[PDB]
Amino acid sequence: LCASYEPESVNKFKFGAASTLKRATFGDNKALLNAALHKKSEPINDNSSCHFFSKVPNIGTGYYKYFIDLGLLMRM
Amino acid sequence: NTITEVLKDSEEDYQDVYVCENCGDIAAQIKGINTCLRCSKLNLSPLLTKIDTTHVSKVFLTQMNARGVKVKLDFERRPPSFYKPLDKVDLKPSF
Amino acid sequence: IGNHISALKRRYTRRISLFEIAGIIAESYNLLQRGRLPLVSEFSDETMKQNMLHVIIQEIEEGSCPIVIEKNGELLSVNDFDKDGLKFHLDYIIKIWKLQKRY
Amino acid sequence: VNEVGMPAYIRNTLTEKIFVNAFTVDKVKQLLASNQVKFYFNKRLNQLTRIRKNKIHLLPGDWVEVAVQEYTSIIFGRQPSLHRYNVIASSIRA
Amino acid sequence: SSFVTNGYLSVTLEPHELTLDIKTNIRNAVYKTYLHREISGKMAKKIEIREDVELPLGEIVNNSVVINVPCVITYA
Amino acid sequence: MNQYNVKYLAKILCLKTEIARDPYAVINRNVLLRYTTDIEYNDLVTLITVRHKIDSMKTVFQVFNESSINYTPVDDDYGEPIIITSYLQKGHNKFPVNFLYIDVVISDLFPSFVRLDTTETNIVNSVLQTGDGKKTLRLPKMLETEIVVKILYRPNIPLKIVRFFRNNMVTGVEIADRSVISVA
DNA sequence: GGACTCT
DNA sequence: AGAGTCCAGCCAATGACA
RNA sequence: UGUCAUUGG
Ligand SMILES: [Zn+2]
Repeated sequence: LCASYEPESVNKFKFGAASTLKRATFGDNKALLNAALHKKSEPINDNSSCHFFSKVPNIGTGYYKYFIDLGLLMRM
Repeated sequence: NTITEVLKDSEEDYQDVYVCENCGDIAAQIKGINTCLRCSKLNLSPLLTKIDTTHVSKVFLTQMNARGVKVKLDFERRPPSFYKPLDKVDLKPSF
Repeated sequence: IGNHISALKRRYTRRISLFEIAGIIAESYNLLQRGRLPLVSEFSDETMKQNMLHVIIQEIEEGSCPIVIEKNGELLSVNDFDKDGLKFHLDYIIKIWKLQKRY
Repeated sequence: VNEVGMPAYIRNTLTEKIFVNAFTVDKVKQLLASNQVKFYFNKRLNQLTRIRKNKIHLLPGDWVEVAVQEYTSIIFGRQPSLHRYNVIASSIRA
Repeated sequence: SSFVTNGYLSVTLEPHELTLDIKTNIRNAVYKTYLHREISGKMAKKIEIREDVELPLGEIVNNSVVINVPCVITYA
Repeated sequence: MNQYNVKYLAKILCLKTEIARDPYAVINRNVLLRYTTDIEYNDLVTLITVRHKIDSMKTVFQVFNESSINYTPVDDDYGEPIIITSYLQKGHNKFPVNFLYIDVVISDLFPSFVRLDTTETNIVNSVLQTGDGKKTLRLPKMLETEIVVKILYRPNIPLKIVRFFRNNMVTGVEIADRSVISVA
């Protein structure tokens, strides 16, 4: 609540950088309209935005990106 | 991964859906060719990216388009990354 | 001194927890379940006569696990982490898998 | 505390997935020969088929769905889910 | 117009294609998704898979692998 | 400015004197055990004499109202007039009237803070680096029009990070950092 | 019924 | 100082009715 | 396909 320069309540998003899908999932009916007015371009890094686009959240095992090293398969 | 597989649509209900990177809506297959009608009427030929989202996500985006809000998705053309070997690290204390 | 802090944080990157080893095991198990080639030594038909979790753990301790995890801007194999941490978490995972009758 | 008892109507209705690969192709062929397979998903044609003899070719990536067996992890819970110990995942017992 | 460059082509492999027949599947994927197709003005005619440089790490998605293959690309 | 809200300002000016003799000191109410004030109150200018106990160094502050400012430097002066303004203004010597309604330095809610030197600032900036490329974490924010930033002010040392020593019921003291952002 | 905002 | 606007736990189960 | 009534944890 005191992560910005002023105490912020649990009802609104005033200073914290919250995405439009986070504000719409929290409950704000004019969130996408205000994002369309101000032409907002937001990255998808939160749970409410990851569940919309069927992305794995950045929580727990989804905190890391996983690759496969095809070197040992191509070597033999 | 558990909550991802729960909240997303079933693996049996999969179909190749393409989205337009310029205007944001679902591409169409006219007679085998993935086209965007809005951009072929506007004399463009933009990128079409395959997406794997839920059907309710597409219904929500199309209804927000019907309200007038254009929703345009951008995709990660990530630079190709290479695994390099790392040195040995021992985290045991020294007594 | 900023180089010293960067070295300390690069040494801190080698810590492994249950989330990282569970994600590595889940990625390799999902890839092996859909038909990827098991990258174990002594490849035979007998290796397709045992269960797949034994193959995953053998790939982990043999150093031939194909999964690379991106953590703190670095790319780590499962053998780039602390060996005692990998052993500490795999002992617990093998214990609870033996309670579940799947290992 | 690591287990949960499942009634017979649930495990007679609920199904579990067995993927087709190099490890489980003999078990899937044995379960298809004994009519224990309920569903079959063909991933390359991307379609599900309910088995009520037809022709099914088992490629890696396809799966079958049979009755759910013991020591399978079910995710069970009570409502309201006030904290994370409400929704756990333990092993099915008959 | 028509020229020859050194680029990357990003394709998707299924996990059953990560066998000992892997580069045949990579060649078939590159030839089906990128050969004889117009992608934003440029149109590659015949593509040769460059196989003297390190293969990059394969990024894992929900059920597939996304690899960026280095290639000699003849555009037209 | 009245005869009551000048003693609280005198307690503030002990901390300003401590910062003026050492910019990297830890400021809390315990600093008040090392100083001694003497107040000469008048409705035009109030003279506050802060004396260091062991070093016998004197500093005379001249406290004015915002309207009537008649500032000429006395000997052993601070070098800048202390102005009691009506509202919160930008300036290290301009204290608003709301800051002096109560005794603020002796309170339990008065923080414990330092200005970081270049070594500790470099350590904090390299800790905040996420390791991936040039990306960086941010510290939580704090406005420049705050009594901590007014106390910690030095004329040619820009104050960017303030380290706070929080009270902690289970660990004693906790370390936090705020970043000072600009106003007007 | 009750809290935030514009008037 | 006073009206507008939005907000009021989760998951159920039957029956009647439009 | 939604309302109303009654009930459960
Ligand atoms: Zn278009």
